Amino acid sequence: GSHMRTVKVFEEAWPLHTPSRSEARVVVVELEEEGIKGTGECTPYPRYGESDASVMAQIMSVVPQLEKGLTREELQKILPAGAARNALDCALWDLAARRQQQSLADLIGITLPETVITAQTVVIGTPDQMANSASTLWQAGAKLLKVKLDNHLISERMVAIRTAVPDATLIVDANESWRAEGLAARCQLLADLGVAMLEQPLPAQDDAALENFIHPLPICADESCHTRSNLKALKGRYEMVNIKLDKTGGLTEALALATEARAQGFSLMLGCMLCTSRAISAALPLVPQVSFADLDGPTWLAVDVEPALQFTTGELHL
Repeated sequence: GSHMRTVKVFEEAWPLHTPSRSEARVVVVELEEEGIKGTGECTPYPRYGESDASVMAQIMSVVPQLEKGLTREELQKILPAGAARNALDCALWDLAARRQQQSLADLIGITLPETVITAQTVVIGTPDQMANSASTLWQAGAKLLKVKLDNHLISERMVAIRTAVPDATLIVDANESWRAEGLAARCQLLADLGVAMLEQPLPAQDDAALENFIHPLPICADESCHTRSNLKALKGRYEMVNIKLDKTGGLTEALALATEARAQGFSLMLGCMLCTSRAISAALPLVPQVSFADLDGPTWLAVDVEPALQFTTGELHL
């Protein structure tokens, strides 16, 4: 009635710098409230049963309701949390801000700093290789390093890295590759090296062992954390939750998750999937609430949208 809109849904596979496999697949949704366009992007999460086809179908399914004026509050009850709702929720926020000639940040009413520290990835390799990489990235300006680890050479790798960048803030993404057996001693080693945080060491569907020992360092939930709904399960297993719009299904849930998570004593982290600047921009409003920001997804793409956000080693310039 009072708000009629047009919806455009299209799929985009952006090439990556180096071998998603060779491309970041995203789904874009453009809304039009007469003259004003609202754009929302999302990245179907394979690990949660989504594909571009799967997510596009969910969006179409609600196109009719989007044209009669579906608000953000109404959208939360129609679609479940996931990439589809994320594109729509973000598209609606973009539209609601442009229709007031304001930046997403001002609409919400939060202040964005001029520079944001983003985690630089130190990929798996021999202790020596990981140490050299950490040193070079530290020299280039990265204050926060995200060390990727599997189940091998955990001690030497972390030792060689810390010795190389004694002043660097380090966080470890074990990415569900670690096991219950010996998990405590390992966390203890990360603590001996001043590791600020350990991320999702165990599989989301088998992380009970995290309640069997006093955590020597904060341990963050990633795959185990989607929406406020998991907060109960997480209590007693994790100190921090990694918030991602594709998992919360939009900025609206992300915001409520931040508030709700804090209230329960959880520390926050802001993550992202492989995406274009459009997705990072949509997440920025959360930056002032998180301990760590891992938003360099766009830098993994050969090219980005135009205009794009400015990224330098370890930094996001706003």
